[PDB]
Amino acid sequence: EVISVHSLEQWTMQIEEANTAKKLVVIDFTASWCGPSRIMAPVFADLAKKFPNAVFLKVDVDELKPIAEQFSVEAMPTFLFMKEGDVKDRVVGAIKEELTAKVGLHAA
Amino acid sequence: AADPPPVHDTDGHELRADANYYVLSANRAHGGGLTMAPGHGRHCPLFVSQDPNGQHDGFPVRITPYGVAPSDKIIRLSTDVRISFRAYTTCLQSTEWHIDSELAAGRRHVITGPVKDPSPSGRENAFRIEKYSGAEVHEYKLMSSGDWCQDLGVFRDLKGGAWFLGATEPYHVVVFKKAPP
Repeated sequence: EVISVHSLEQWTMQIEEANTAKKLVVIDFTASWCGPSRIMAPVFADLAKKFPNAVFLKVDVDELKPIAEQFSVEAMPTFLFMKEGDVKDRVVGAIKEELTAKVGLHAA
Repeated sequence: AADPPPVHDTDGHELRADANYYVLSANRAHGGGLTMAPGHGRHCPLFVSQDPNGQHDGFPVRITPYGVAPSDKIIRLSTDVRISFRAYTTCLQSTEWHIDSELAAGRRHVITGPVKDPSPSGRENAFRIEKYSGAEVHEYKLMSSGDWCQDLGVFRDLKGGAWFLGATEPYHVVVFKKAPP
């Protein structure tokens, strides 16, 4: 359920797609060298199932920095909540409970 | 080769957990070492700030590895560590650094004293010394690495005011000058 984005072109496709389906998009901006970021992977992977009607994308900031500098993302991990092109809210850090919570409020 | 290499001071020697160092600017035309200072109407705790005078070394810090103390007591790159000032504080409390869990003035600052808004991990005080692309020998950047990874930079209001160390870009390039015991 967690789709990793590997190119700027792939990113645009995923966003446009989810938009046509009027779905909620949750995005995890990661770093493989960042301890706090790895820890949140399972928590993100699990919530990926907890809500199938939302789209979960994984973006490595070392690979697609332009996407991070576009949404003002300077810390990792950072979870972004989007819908129809506009950001609705974001969670900064490995704050599990604040994640597992803000997801229900925007998804359901 | 597998383990992270040691961090080095301005004299080329390895950093030790039993010694003190000034955290100087690599480019002295951008200010001096780091110190403590109150800010934004606050009296306490003191904020970690940067002395604007390139001739000043600021206050010395003591660096301790976060996990188990290595037998060599050597400070290494990409390794969690704790940082605290070895200097007097008018707020008479802890001089150890921790990232401000709050967003004062719309900015995350590095502060000292007691942790007033703790986190489930107790890692607000975790930092790392790192290298970067195109970095000169003996030059480094500092990062918050507790519940996130973020570069530390310096907030400067050129209109006249204290300069504070916090989470922002671009990161502050520093060198470590061994301080007299």
